[PDB]
Amino acid sequence: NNLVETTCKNTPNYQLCLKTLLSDKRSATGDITTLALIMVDAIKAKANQAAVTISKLRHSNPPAAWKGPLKNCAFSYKVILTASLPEAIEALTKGDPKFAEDGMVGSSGDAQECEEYFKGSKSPFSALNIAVHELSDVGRAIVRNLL
Repeated sequence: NNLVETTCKNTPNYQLCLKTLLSDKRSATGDITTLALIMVDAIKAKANQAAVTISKLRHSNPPAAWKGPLKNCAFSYKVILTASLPEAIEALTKGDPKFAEDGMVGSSGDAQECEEYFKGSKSPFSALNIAVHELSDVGRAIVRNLL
């Protein structure tokens, strides 16, 4: 909480980091690694929401021009959920935190890539992509403490 405030101050979004960490009881007696793991779980929650939203859209007679965007978004979130985040959790838990930094850089970039497919047009789950990107950037910053 002092630790939580100090940690969050050294991220790109203080209040998002605060709200996210304090929502999890593990933060009260956390150390920095615990805080990074809480952050990874927050990213995972949003990424799963994104994946399900993509599936719904793909199965709901979407605009023809969203075919590629949604297919590539589906791939982007599959990378996040099956590779990037599991890698971060394992590395933080029992490995080299550099790989967790890799995973957050990956998720940050993958959410951004997904949003940019809709450039020029309405992005149907913009706020989710933005959340995954922003939370991943907060996670990168938290993990940097461990390097």
